[PDB]
Amino acid sequence: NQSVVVDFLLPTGVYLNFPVSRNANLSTIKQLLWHRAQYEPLFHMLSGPEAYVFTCINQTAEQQELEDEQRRLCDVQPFLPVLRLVAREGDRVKKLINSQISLLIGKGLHEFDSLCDPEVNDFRAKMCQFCEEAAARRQQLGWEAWLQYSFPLQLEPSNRALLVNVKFEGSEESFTFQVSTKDVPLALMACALRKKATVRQVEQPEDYTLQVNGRHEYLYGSYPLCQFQYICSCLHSGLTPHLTMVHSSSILAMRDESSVSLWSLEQPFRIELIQGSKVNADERMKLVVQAGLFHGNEMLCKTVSSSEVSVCSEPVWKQRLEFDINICDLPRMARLCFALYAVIEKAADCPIAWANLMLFDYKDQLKTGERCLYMWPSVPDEKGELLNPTGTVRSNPNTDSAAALLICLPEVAPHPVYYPALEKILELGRHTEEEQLQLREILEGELYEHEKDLVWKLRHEVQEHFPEALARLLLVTKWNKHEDVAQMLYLLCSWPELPVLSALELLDFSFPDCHVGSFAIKSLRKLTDDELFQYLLQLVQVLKYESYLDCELTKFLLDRALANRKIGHFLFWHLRSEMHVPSVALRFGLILEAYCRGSTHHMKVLMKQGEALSKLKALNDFVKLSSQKTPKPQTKELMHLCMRQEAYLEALSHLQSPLDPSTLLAEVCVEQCTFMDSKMKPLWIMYSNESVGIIFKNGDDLRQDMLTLQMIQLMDVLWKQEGLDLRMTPYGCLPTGDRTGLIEVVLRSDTIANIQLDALLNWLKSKNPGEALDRAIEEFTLSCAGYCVATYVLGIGDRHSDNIMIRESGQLFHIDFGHFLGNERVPFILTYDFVHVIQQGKTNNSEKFERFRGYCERAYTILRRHGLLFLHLFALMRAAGLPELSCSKDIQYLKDSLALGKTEEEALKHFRVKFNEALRESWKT
Amino acid sequence: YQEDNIEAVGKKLHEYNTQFQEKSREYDRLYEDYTRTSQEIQMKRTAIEAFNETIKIFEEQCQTQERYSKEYIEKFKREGNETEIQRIMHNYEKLKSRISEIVDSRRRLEEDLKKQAAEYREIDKRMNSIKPDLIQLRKTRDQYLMWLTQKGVRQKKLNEWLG
Ligand SMILES: CCn1c(-c2cnc(C)nc2)nc2c(-c3ccc4c(c3)[C@](C)(Cc3ccccc3)C(=O)N4)ncnc21
Repeated sequence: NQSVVVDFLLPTGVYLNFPVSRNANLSTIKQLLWHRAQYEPLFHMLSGPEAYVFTCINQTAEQQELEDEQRRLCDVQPFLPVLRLVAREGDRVKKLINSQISLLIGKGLHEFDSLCDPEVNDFRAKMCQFCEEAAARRQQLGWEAWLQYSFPLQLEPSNRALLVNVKFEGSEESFTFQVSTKDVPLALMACALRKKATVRQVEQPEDYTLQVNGRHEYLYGSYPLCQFQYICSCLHSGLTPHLTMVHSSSILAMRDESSVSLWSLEQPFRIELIQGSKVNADERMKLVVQAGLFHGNEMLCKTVSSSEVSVCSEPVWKQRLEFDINICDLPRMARLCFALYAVIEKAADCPIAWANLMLFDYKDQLKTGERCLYMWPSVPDEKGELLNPTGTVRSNPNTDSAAALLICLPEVAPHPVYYPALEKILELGRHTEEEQLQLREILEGELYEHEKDLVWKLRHEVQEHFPEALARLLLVTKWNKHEDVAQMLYLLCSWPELPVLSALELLDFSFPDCHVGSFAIKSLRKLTDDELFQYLLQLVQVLKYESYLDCELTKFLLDRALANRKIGHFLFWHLRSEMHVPSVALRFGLILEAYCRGSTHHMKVLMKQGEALSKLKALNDFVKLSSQKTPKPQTKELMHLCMRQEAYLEALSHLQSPLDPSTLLAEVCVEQCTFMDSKMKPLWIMYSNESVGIIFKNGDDLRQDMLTLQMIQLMDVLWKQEGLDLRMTPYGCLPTGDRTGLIEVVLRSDTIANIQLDALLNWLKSKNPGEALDRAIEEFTLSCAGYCVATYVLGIGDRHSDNIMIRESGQLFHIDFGHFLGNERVPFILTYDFVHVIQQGKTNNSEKFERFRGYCERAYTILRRHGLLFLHLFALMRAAGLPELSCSKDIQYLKDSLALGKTEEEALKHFRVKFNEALRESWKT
Repeated sequence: YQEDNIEAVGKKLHEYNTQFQEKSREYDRLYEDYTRTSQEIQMKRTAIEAFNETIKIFEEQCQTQERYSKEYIEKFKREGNETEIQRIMHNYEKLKSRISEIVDSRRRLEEDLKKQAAEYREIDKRMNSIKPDLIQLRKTRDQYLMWLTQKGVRQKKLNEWLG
């Protein structure tokens, strides 16, 4: 039913219990309470309804003061229907934001406090301060600054006379007139002002800005008009731009809506293994603990093993494990790594679980005393290593039920010891022609031990002559010797700034040292927002390799999130969509909180989105549950009735799209909404504003598709930067939650299968009649080339007529990228029916076909030039744990497909042979 | 210092590959249950914190009722309204009984989390008893594949056996 019985706790101690509607807002519920409280004891002592605010326990187990009383009780979602009246006054701004953050990030802020962890406490205090400071600074700055923060320019990678429609804010009448394609936006504003003043007259043009009608996209700055994505799109399509002049005040209205060194300790490192707990293993077997020291992925010394004890839940060892390395030689990022193994008694060893521990803490102190390492279960992977040093140093948060090992680091000095400060490192770190020729060839790629010693000796030469080789030098450094570490860091601190590409390599798990990651970020600060956006997903996955919470990469991402609202939008969702993953829940929660405190405006946009997403989840579960029982027409109608409920319809309506926050999803077109016949029954949700569509998928992981689409987007950008527009359709795809996300609907499109019911060419003729057909065929050709090359390079097979689509413009595009990197080599593939359209319906049209071959070859050639960019980006994506991107063989697929081990002439000759063979293969199939 | 026909080893490659894929599927089923059970148990743990917080609110109400009542119990006693004393006190008895309902519901959840904690442990155990077989079958599959590669068996015949 609608009604639910609610407990009311009045501040006099009186208690009432009565049914209210689940739809009723808190203001209506408060009126009904008051009307009932008058017939109960001690009413006379209450102040008016407006002096009190309702308090509940919410889904995250936190008490929440319910300031917005236009919220419905069904939306509030209290843990139990229990509302307590409490005094309104207090620091109500902080209470509100604290409570919104818990609901938005999918994790109660109290869960951070409960940990009683100083690192967490110091992260929150420092980061929340810095974000709040930046947000408060932002508020002071001019409307220009704010417009740039909230609506950064959407520009093409990058003379004709075409016309533009201009309007003013709150005015029926419009003004149609022509301006230059290459005119700067000031000149358009100045013109519309004169058109207004001529037809009462008179103010300046710099009081205004230009808005794209029905969008939060704005045209400003010193760039020409054709460089804007709206104008470029309009101009190509032939449609006339529709703009609105918005006054500066109208933009302000939006804004105002001690004495013991580490190096003196020359005795072996050692640990006491005490006990394990809650081990669940085969009773017949015996248990062993393998331990090893690591720096990144290299061993600091040989691994050491415990003895065999019989399998039980609570096995006891009480052994001293001694390692072949002195305490003075432990590097800053030294990683103690454990694996609990069940083995058949000595007369396939089962990896049970693993756990890693940093030996120094976040304040640079060598750890002492007991630790309880709650372990993660070992997953049997292909490369069956004993230990898991690449794994997270965070403890398993399932402290209730997960296996644990108890260990004890012994106290080594009377007073605590720190890793030496930078000054003392640079203190220790100071101090022929044949070997110069031998260094050259060595830096053109696994280096072997004999080569390692040469690079080490000529490290000063590497800095002087080969600064791009810093990564190779860092791997040859012996991180198990504090003198060598000292000497490498000396060089590192005066090392010249490296380009973005090199910096990206240095963010990988091989380079754990905190000075390296700091040098890398320092080189990433050159990034423009548009370029950074291209790598955002990778920079986020690299957070899973960090040892500490307060790190340079986190500060960098928050800085950029606080300066650009679009970057902050997508940072939020990349983090939010993994809040269910226990190894990153804590780290991402902390970043998300700090992000939210610096962006209370966007927080309101994000809140509206999270609620739409929650309705869709429930709506999708109903549809799945109905599909099994009833046929589609009925299920479709029942979906619509569920949608038209006030609380559904309101939460699904008037939000900024998560796919692109400048797009406004206004009114839900309920009759056009449906679900697709795929296994997860994804929802097809249509909107109308001033038509747009989204697909809500739940049950599949959409991260593969997003990565694939991110890379096609990058390819398009790289091609467009050389003046080759291959007319791609790199549409939106965004993981939002646990196996949940949204996909942009590409309008006026259909599947090759549906059109084939030759037919492809007729379809195009019927959608581009007469003189528009040459455009359409040329759109087809350009996009066929781009997707032929894209899908070949990324190794995307299973390309069939159900998962290739055509726009009415002629543009061809692929969908459903569940598989890539050959998951055998995927050949370059031409389809006969696509060749037939490319040749304008002819048997043999060599002129056109040669142009298409050219487009393919120039496309491939451009990607090869940026091949290292793709390798680095994919290398960092190994952090994501996608099953198809897990190892260096997966990365090898890209090296081979782009043929990076060959010259440009050799590569292009091989591409030609493969091209030709695909044309031969085309007829045969 | 450092065996049978090719067709016999290749049959055994097929059989062991089929067994590896099937044991893999089992492991992936258990791992899905492991993940789901892990998420469920943490939801139950936060719901228990939510009960604790609700019960805590109700005990503040009791404290408030007791402190706040006194004056008006003593006022109506001198002023002869033992009837208004009686309403206050009956109202408070209703509060207390509602607390016992919420405590009982908290207890049912703790009992369910106790079962599901055991379930989690049995899944972990079943998983750890599969891992030896799963790993051993992966190695045997690869050893057979390498033996055939050495003997010069072409990729096409290897693909037929791998399914
Ligand atoms: C780019 C995003 N996108 C995807 C998509 C989905 N899932 C993943 C993982 N990626 C992409 N499919 C898309 C489709 C689409 C796909 C199949 C199909 C149709 C449209 C029609 C023409 C209509 C239809 C029938 C019944 C239910 C709904 C629609 C039809 O008969 N079959 N159109 C646009 N954009 C899409």
